[PDB]
Amino acid sequence: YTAVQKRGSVGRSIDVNRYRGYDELRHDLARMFGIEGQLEDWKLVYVANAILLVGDDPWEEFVNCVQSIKILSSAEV
Repeated sequence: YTAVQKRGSVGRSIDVNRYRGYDELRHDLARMFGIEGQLEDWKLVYVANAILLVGDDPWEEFVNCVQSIKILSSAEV
């Protein structure tokens, strides 16, 4: 299972394989942190220890590589 953290919010743990792909994951995470509809452009990043943007890799490699997920503000990057 995989930590997701967002500053000022209590963190959550998800099992990424419960998703078909990135579109399901963005929605579900947006809802969970009471920011519905604000993750289509706030950055959704994950960590391999380099920090990368979620969505570039193939899904299948992503689920096998991801250790942590964060939701970063424009200000935290």
